[PDB]
Amino acid sequence: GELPSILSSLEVEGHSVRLVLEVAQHMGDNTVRCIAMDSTDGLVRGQKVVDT
Amino acid sequence: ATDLGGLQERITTTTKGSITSVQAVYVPADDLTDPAPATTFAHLDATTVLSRSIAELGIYPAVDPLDSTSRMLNPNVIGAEHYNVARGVQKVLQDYKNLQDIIA
Amino acid sequence: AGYVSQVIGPVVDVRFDGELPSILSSLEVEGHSVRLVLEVAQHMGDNTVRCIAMDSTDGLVRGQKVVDTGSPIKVPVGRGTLGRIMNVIGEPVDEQGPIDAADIWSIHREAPEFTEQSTEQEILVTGIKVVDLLAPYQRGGKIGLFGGAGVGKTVLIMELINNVAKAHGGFSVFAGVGERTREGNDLYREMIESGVIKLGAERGNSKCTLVYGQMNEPPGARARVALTGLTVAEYFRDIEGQDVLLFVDNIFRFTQANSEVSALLGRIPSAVGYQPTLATDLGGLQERITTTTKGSITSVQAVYVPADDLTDPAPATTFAHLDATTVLSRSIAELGIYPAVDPLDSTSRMLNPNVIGAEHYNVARGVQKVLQDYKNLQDIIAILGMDELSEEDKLTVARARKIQRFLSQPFQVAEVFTGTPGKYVDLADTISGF
Amino acid sequence: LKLPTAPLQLSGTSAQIATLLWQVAAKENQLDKVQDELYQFIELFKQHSELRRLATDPFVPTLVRTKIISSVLKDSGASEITKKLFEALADEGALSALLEVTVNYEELMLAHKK
Amino acid sequence: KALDELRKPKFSSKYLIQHVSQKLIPAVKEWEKSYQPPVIHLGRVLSVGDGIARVYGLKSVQAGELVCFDSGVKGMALNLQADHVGVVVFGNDSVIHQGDLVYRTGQIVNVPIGPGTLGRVTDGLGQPIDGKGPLTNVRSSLVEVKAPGIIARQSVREPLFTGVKAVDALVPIGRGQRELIIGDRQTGKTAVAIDAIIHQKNCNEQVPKAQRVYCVYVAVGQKRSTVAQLVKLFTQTGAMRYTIMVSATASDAAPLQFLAPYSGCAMAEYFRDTGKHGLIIYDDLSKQSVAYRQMSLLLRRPPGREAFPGDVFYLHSRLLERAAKLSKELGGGSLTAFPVIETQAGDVSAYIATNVISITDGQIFLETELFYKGIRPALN
Amino acid sequence: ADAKALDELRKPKFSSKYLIQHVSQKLIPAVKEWEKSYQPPVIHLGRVLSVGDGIARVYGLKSVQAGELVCFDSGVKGMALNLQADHVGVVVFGNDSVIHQGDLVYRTGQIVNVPIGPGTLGRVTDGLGQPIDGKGPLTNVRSSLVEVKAPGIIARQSVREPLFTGVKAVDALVPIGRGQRELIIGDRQTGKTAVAIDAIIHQKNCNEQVPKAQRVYCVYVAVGQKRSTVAQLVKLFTQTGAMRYTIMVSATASDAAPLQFLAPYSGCAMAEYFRDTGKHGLIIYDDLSKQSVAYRQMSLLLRRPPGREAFPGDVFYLHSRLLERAAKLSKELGGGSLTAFPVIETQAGDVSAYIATNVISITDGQIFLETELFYKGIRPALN
Amino acid sequence: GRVLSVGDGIARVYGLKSVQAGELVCFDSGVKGMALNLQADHVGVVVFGNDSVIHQGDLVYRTGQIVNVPIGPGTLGRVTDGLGQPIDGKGPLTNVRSSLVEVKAPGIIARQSVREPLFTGVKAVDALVPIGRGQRELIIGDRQTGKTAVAIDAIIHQKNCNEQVPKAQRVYCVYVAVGQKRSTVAQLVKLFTQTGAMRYTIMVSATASDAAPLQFLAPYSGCAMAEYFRDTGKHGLIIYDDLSKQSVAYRQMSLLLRRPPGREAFPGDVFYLHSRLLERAAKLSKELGGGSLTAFPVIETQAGDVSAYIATNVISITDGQIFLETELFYKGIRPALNVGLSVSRVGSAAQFPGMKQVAGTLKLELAQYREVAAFAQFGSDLDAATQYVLERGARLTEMLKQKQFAPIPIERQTVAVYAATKGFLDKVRVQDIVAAEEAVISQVNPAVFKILKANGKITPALDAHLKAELRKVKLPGA
Ligand SMILES: Nc1ncnc2c1ncn2[C@@H]1O[C@H](COP(=O)(O)OP(=O)(O)OP(=O)(O)O)[C@@H](O)[C@H]1O
Ligand SMILES: Nc1ncnc2c1ncn2[C@@H]1O[C@H](COP(=O)(O)OP(=O)(O)OP(=O)(O)O)[C@@H](O)[C@H]1O
Ligand SMILES: Nc1ncnc2c1ncn2[C@@H]1O[C@H](COP(=O)(O)OP(=O)(O)OP(=O)(O)O)[C@@H](O)[C@H]1O
Ligand SMILES: [Mg+2]
Ligand SMILES: [Mg+2]
Ligand SMILES: [Mg+2]
Repeated sequence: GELPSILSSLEVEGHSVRLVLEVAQHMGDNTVRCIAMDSTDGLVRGQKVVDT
Repeated sequence: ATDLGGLQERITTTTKGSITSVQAVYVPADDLTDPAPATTFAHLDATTVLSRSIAELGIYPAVDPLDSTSRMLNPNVIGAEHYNVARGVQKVLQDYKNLQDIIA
Repeated sequence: AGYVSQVIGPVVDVRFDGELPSILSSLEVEGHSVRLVLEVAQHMGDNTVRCIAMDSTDGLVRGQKVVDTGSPIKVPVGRGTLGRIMNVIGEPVDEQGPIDAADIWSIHREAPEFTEQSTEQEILVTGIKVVDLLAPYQRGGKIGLFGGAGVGKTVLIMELINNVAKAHGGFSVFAGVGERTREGNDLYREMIESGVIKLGAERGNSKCTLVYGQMNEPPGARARVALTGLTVAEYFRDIEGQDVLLFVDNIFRFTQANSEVSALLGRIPSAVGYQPTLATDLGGLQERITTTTKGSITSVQAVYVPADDLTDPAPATTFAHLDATTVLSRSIAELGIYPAVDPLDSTSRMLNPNVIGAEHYNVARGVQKVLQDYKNLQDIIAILGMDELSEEDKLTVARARKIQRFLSQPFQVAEVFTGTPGKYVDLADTISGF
Repeated sequence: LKLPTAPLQLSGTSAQIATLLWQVAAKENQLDKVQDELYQFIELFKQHSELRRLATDPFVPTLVRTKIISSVLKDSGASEITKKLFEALADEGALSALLEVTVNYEELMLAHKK
Repeated sequence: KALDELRKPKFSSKYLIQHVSQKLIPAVKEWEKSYQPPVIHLGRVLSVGDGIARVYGLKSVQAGELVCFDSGVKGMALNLQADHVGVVVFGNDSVIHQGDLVYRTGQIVNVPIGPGTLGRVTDGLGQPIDGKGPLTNVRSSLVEVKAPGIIARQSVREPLFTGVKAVDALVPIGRGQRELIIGDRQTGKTAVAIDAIIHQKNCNEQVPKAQRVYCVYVAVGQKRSTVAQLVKLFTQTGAMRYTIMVSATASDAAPLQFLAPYSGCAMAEYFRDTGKHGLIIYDDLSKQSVAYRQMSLLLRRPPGREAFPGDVFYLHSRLLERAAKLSKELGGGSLTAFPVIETQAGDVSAYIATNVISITDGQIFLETELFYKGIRPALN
Repeated sequence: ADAKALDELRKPKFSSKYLIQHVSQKLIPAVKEWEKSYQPPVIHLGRVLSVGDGIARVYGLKSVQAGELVCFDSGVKGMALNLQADHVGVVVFGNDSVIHQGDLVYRTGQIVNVPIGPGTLGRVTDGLGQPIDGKGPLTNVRSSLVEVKAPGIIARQSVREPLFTGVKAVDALVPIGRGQRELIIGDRQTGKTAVAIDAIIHQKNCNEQVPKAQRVYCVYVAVGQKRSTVAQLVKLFTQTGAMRYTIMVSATASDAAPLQFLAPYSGCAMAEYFRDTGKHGLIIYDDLSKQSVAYRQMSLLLRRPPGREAFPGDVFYLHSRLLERAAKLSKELGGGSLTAFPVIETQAGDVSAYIATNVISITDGQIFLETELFYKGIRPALN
Repeated sequence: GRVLSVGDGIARVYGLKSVQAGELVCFDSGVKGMALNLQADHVGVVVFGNDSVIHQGDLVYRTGQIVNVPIGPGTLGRVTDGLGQPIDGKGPLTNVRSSLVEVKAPGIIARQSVREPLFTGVKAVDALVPIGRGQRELIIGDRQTGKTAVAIDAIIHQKNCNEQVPKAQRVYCVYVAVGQKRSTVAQLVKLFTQTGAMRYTIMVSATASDAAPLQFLAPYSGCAMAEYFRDTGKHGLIIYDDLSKQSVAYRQMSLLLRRPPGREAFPGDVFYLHSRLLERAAKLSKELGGGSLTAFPVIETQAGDVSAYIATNVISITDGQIFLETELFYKGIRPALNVGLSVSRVGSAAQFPGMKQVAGTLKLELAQYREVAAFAQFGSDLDAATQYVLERGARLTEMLKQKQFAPIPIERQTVAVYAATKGFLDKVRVQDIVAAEEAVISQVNPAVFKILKANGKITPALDAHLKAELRKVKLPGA
């Protein structure tokens, strides 16, 4: 619940480096689609993503 | 091709009457190899091909004298006096087309 | 075991409720006017394979029983295939009974591994002076053949077959990839009436296996016929331990057929129009034609250049494998010189003083220099006169004119219609005479 | 043949199954009988993992997936149109379409309830 | 929550409603009494449009089999897919609706071959269109037959005289080869073809019965004015005694223009397989490839170069490999093919042009700059 | 078909249970009747849904990382490329014919890595670090990631040391710094490999007379080549003794396009051991224009939209993130370096092609080898 | 309606069951929209602004109205955005009225023949490529040629003509600036205020940072403002600077509404994108007022390749064509008008009768000069009757030159063409015929320009008296 706005930055917790996701789209089923400012190697499909 | 054919095949003479059809065809970028003029070419009895270079020489109607064809240009249809004059005119114009490469 | 789900042209989907066949496995269709063999291309999910047919799929019904064979297309292989015509799935086409198989081998096979590779890079001597002097064939290499009609290409092919089988004791395979049936029948008859293929009880004394895939075959059938010819050569290489020749006729048609197979399977085409897997489908073929520690396979592959464009991706990808090119030209042929190998246009990666020695290298480079500086005064021969020349350039004209005569050679297979007997030439004789 | 009109026109491929499920339950007058046993199957998927394995797992066989369905729906609240539905939804692996087909069944229902 | 995996359904078929509609309307007790749509040898039209009908059912139809709709308009089952059949229509799809019954005929596509075909102007499916009655002295034969192999052939030695001096002198043609007639628009390709046919009529009055050549002219994508004019030419010359004419015209459906060269080749193979000689001319084989591209793009088959399918080379090669010179143990008969490819601006590096240049033996290249130079036949 | 109108269907709303306890007592005997027809359910392992074109779609694998080396039960290894909501897209490092639908996919728990260290020196490995020279497994080695990010601005310094290549035309006219990247671009058969081989043999000749910290350890990445050429090259390096200092990563023409794509990254990972430990490396990516073709095949088989010439559009990033790892590190990072020699084959001298101009925008210079100078005997045919 | 998904300036909206195709919608974040893809499950809404203020589940209210703009005389002098709303900071649009932006173009009975001329003031144009009121004339060219400069001079010249004609035959200009910078259009309002041409000029400007449905809609918004003058007996002139940039914004919306791409990526409907718009430039009959609208679409080519997809659409829509070349631009020929390719399908029937007779030979003498300069490029021979053709043709190409922001009325043009096509500028060096014709306009008295303008034609009472004064002039060199 409470989807972030488009262009908001999201922080991924539990990554090796600081991974920042900028929201690009609202996909439609409470899913945002983001662009990553770092490499996404190591991202697991349950990882906590904190809205800023 | 089948949409264009289903149109063009209705424009015919029947044993009831006749339809004499003159259809302007736009070639898109002075390009006779585009599929819409290249599909129309097989449907026509006489193709008056107008060319840009003849218009830019000041000659109007800018009909390409070589690239224009008709099925009526047979000697057993229009006679031999018309046919030999037309073939000689096209022969002289193709000779000058070959000679304009070496004159210029 | 499985059953036909879809038939989209040459592409069949088969549904196995049991366990699925492996990719590249061969499937047979139960009940069909011709034996229909399907080769599994991919697993689509939901218990479905997608296959490519080796024959026509007309008359194929959704739900026809399809039997998995547990292996790829297995072809009859061995010395009993010599002098036979065999199609892509191994059936005899020459209407002379079954093929006496020493073994049956799957046509899909990885290349020889890195430790089985040979590191030596030496000559396959052919007995033809121009292609052993000016463009030597690497033993275990690939050779482009830029011939055509009326340049004596067929006589050159069967002379290479005859010379290698006589001197080196190794057989030959002809892969007719995408062949005209008229030209394939002409090659079969010209191999019968020249003694490289014999019939009947003298079948075993023949020197060449013909593996044919015609133009009227579906693209999966003629996309795999080169693998069948390569399996027939790989038995002689691995099990017999011989120096085999392979003749992939028109490697461009191999490329074309794999392009059509990739297009029918739904893949997005890469550059100019080709399969995305162009380099990989070519390297899957061309990397099994190497020298192993047992023997070698050498390929004389006819090369077609599509728009007379050597930068087109099919010849550009093919030339990355070719160790030599043999250009047959009409201008040498209507000069009466046979074989019509262009001595200046023919190239070889083997023509290098660290693999053929400085003597062979300097003799060949000298013959090339003499022919080249003769063939660039021809536009002053005509406009000034043949006796306008200096006294030294006339010596080069008189040397090159007798060099290019000496490049011709009478062939052993051509003596049934030329009368003059054929002369095998050794390498030392060629170097010393030239 | 004939079929009763739907109250409202609605979407495709899961909302046209629900239109047809409403269009045969309106003829058999068990319109609110099919609706509660649609809610029962949603509760059945909640507390049984081996029943939702017949809707989400792609590796269950299409014969095994349709034989468990008919061997648990045997003449007990069967209604013959939520029983022949579930063979037809396990014949194509569309048992996962149940949470989507009941939502469209409800919005067809209160349009009938006015 | 544990039902978010059931939140998103995913289906293996677009026609999921057609199975639950076959399992729910016989589940109401009023229409259970003998109301079920049959699926084995019948089918319902799901979609129509642009000469392609998607058909639900026909579980026993074969790939490439003729089907018949309710309206009598025929079709060919071309995409057998996992739940529906992709049927190409042999007419106008104005008379096909959603829900129409599609009966399978149980036969792959047939044409009447035999000596009763000589003189008759037929459709691309063997229906006579000259208004002269049904074909009498004929016999039904399959349209796509396998070409004869290596051992069923012999070499091409006997000449096929075209009657054209440039062709008979410079690019000679034998009984059994395939020679391409390629050139631009209005360069004289049809004229070379018709000169070959008329010269065969002039030769058949002077040779024994087994040296005679029977012509087949396949007019694909031409207009009916051109085809009627050409039949008038053949009847005023007398060449129609030895000529069959297959004519799938421009108004005809795209499957008829695709199947007309194969229909003409099956009619012309009657002479080859019974020891006589044939000469087939596939006029506008480029128009056949255009019609096949239409049917394949409308069947959503994956497009390749220029839009063409993967098997358009297979199309033209399995057509043109049927022109052979058979061995003496199969009669010694012959079929000589003249495919006609129209190029644009002389571009012989086009897709279908390079395909047919690869397939055929020679080529007769006609140029337009030679055509208006006075050189007619304009053979380059 | 709303979402808040579907979450309201989570709560029970039936109040009539004549079918819940009808089937709840009949479900377990039905499941036990069809029990040997079940494959065992899979959550943390994986199972192959569909395999084809060298891409396996894998159900399960609930906790794989993106870019993680997975293992099929055939033994052939993969890489978890795109993790999706229901499956995982895996690119198969090898032939995809040994993979079937229903095969168990085992997660190895580590992002795609290769063995790096001193014990990989002398050895001919494949594109994934597995040795193909037949002389055993890699001892005295440790695994490290192939897709490590290049060092930043503050971890670098200017090139100072001169890295002699032994070629007179190159070392006179086009001199190569120690942490440089220099492109060897030319047509086919114009001596592009020979310049790199002369650099490697010269580094063998120079290593015998430098005080152990100016030694340059080469890596040769042979992408897309023939296997006989790689065999002759390894024979040449052992004949001259150069193999004591070089590694030979080779993903040949018959190898799968994920292996040809990944072989420069594994080679650069092996050479980054020498860069990151104060020593000096030299790496030759022989025909990076074949790595671009293997990556284009991978991208078009993933149905990614093609761009210029057919290439995916991150084909610049493919070569940029590879070549940026050839740095000259600072004094507080050891002072190590890595010199790159990417090789690009042009067609008919067209250097304004796509991949050529991509790598010209990455590297620090070019070594042009003209075919006209090569045919006239001027060898090395340096433009 | 609730927003299902939003991204890239497209919102997919569930609901709005009675929304019309092309109807303006309203988001609860205040941003506007237009319903384009009416599908059975969602509505594809393009967003007039930034889509970052829209989330999933926002409310979309339909406004019940098709997209409209404020039209009327209160738009003159005002710089508006892509649909009506002013951005010059001068308050709301007073004295204005709403009207739809997608109107059916006037049909065959609503037209009459294009007879009266629209003077560009560019004498390369007004002599060789004449333009009548009610004609669409395409200004096509390569990247930095004189394309907007011809368009700027046609607007500046209307201010120079509106002060001297009666109230009826005044031309009110509209400049539609699609996809440009705000900096570029701020230099144009600065230019139109400095000359004074902003009194008769609306300035619709959907710039580069604007949303793609504002750049795709701005020519229709601008044409609806210009059509007020056409529908009320007055005369409009609309300039769509970069219709090539209006098609790139339309391709963006189409490819994001998942409509399948065609040629180069464009939708199939892209010919109908511009033919719907350019057919609204008409010349109405006297039963409808006799108003006119003259369009000047601008199309940018890439390497002079006029065989592009959008370039060949507009060439077949518009009546004329003004092709500007870069290799003529750098040879000093400004305006860089290619005389050979530039057509005007209204012909000489809609131009100045004073220049209908002196510039018919100008386009004939320049046709000869093009041919003899291709052969003398080699350096073969001259014939002293071929060289006179090469002599006079070089006088005329220096005569057709014009500098940047100064249009010439109509009668100092045709006097300057009279001085060149009658030999009166022979024995003047080719380097300074540009400098020679300031003397011909200065020294000849302004009494003759009033007779030429009021007659519209050089009468023999003027024609002899003109050349009587065209000898009493100090040309340079002499
Ligand atoms: N040998 C010839 N001598 C004189 N004229 C000829 C000759 N052959 C053909 N023509 C003329 O050429 C024109 C075109 O010929 P034809 O229709 O045979 O060629 P085509 O390439 O098939 O044309 P299309 O492609 O339009 O059908 C006809 O008008 C015909 O009169
Ligand atoms: N400096 C040199 N002097 C003489 N010959 C040379 C020299 N360098 C290379 N050659 C010869 O040129 C041939 C091609 O060399 P090399 O393999 O290095 O080029 P390449 O660019 O790798 O070609 P390809 O990429 O097609 O393999 C080799 O046979 C080699 O013998
Ligand atoms: N008649 C002229 N005389 C001298 N200079 C001119 C003339 N016309 C244009 N220029 C100069 O040429 C340049 C380009 O003019 P203009 O602004 O018309 O280009 P454009 O075609 O709109 O190019 P773009 O579309 O890139 O803006 C301007 O800087 C202008 O100063
Ligand atoms: Mg014709
Ligand atoms: Mg190399
Ligand atoms: Mg501008």
